[PDB]
Amino acid sequence: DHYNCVSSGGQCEYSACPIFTKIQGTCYRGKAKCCK
Repeated sequence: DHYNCVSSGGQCEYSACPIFTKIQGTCYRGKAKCCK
């Protein structure tokens, strides 16, 4: 979720993860990806 994604160094993103990161979990009631 948003809290855990931010706490663990990820970024919540609605669209493709920024370069050199990838999906690992979700944010925003499941509508976004946690990119790490």
